[PDB]
Formats: sequence, structure tokens, C-alpha cells
Amino acid sequence: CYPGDFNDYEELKHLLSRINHFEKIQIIPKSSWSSHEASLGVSSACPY
Amino acid sequence: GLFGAIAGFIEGGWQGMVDGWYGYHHSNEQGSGYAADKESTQKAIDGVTNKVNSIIDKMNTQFEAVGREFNNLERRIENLNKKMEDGFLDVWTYNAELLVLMENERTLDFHDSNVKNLYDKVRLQLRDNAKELGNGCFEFYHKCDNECMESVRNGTYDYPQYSEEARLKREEISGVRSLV
Repeated sequence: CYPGDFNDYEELKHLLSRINHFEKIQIIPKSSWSSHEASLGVSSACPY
Repeated sequence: GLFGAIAGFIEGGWQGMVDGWYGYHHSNEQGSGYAADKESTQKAIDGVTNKVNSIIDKMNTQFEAVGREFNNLERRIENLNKKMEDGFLDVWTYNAELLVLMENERTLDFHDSNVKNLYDKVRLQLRDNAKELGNGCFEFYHKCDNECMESVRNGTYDYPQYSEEARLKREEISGVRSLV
């Protein structure tokens, strides 16, 4: 929605063909970005 | 075509023979009537049924194409992919056509001998005892009733049982008596 580019996208879709199930997990808690600010990271191009 | 029979000397098949592929028709003092030869139809079906399942089995390893996604500047291997799958799909489409075209010729000719080999079977039993009338059909010398038809039908006719009877008829429609 925000303009950009997905690097090596098709090679990903290839791997993705050979997968049946994902389990999303948390690796870098958003909460824990103490020094910097994450909450202020939005755009009209990607609205909700 | 090849073997001489179907669409040959036996001009045309019969609509009255409903129960099977090849068979007999007789005519005698007791009746007239058709009667399919099951034995040898059942053997022909065995062979066609086997042909059909022959193909089915032969194309379970046939080329399966799962797709691949391609980029904007990978255009010329996107093509290579497209040339290949279009390639194989042409090679197997050819194969599947040509095999049918070839098996159909073989199958129609398989019936063609089936019929003829039946006839020649009847012929080799009934020898001198019958006239080859030349259109698929025999008339006997000796007069042959229903129980005796069966024997020809089920290939156990007995030459040396109607011999005299028959060769008394040969003896006379040869005009050989006519000198006394």
C-alpha cells in the first residue's frame, strides 16, 4: 500500500509453495524499543 | 480392411444379433435363428478391456507442470519456462493422439480377424459335409437339426457321423447315378 519493492519476491513465493503451515511468533517486542519511537510510524497510504 | 471379413465377404452385420459381437445364424426344419458366440466375444472384450487399461497405466508418470512466478527483467527465462512447458504439452498431446489413432486401427482389424477365424473354424470342422456358399454361410449336405447345430456352434461337430448321409447327397448332385 505504501509504495516500495519486495526484494527477491518470486524466490520467496517459490519457497512458499513448499510450505503448508506457519506459526507466527514474537522475536523483537515492539514494547522494548525504549530509546526510539515505534508508535509514531504510520501513513495515509496505508490507512485503517 | 486387412483381414477380409467385416465389410468384406460377409456383407454387413446383423441387427438381430443383439447379445454379442460375433455369432451364428442358422436355418433348418425346426427353426431359423440368431445366436451370439459368447466365448469369442468375451475373449475380444478381455483384449479391448486390457488395451484400455494399458493406456491408463502408461500415463501416470506423464509430465505434470506446477507453475513458477517470474520477474520483470527475468523475462527471457520466464520464456524458457514457457517454451518448455508448451514443449512438453505438445509432445504428450501428440503421443496421446497418435497412440489412439494407432490403437484404433489395430482394434478394428482385431475384430476383422476375430470374425474370419470364427468362420475358418466352422469351415475346418464341416468339410465335405457342407457347401461353402461364399457369402459367410454354409449349407449342409446331411440335414442338420438344432442339437447338431450346437456342436458346430460349440466346435465339436462330428464329421464321421453324418458322412454317408452327406456323401450320398454329394454322390447324387454329382449326376453320377444318371447312367442306369
